[PDB]
Amino acid sequence: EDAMTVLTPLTEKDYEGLKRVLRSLQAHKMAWPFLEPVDPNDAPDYYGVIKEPMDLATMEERVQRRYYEKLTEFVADMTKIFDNCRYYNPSDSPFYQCAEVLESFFVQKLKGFKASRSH
Ligand SMILES: CCNC(=O)N1CCN(C(C)=O)CC1
Repeated sequence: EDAMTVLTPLTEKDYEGLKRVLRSLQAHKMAWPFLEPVDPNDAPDYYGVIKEPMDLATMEERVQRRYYEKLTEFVADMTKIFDNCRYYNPSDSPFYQCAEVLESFFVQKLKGFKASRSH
């Protein structure tokens, strides 16, 4: 991550772009496992092995409250969604697959966002 990712405070116009990124991932056909927090009745050990859970609804709450001060911090929470999934699930599970797909989409949208920031 370069000069501007780490450093640059997020402005109000930057926040309009982060909302748009987040809604694109929420609309993706492969987002379904990540839309809301993991239900412990589906995976009763999940919260004993994943130390820092994340999901897209918590990220939306944080975006609305202006939680994030730098782009790096938003990227960090998104990345955790995907890393948590690939650590918990085996490499041949549909959940692991979805993480693969959705992370590649995220990177495409994040590059779009960075390009838009300064011009
Ligand atoms: C839908 C229920 N199926 C499950 O076994 N899981 C596994 C853990 N998980 C994620 C997102 O990592 C979702 C819940």
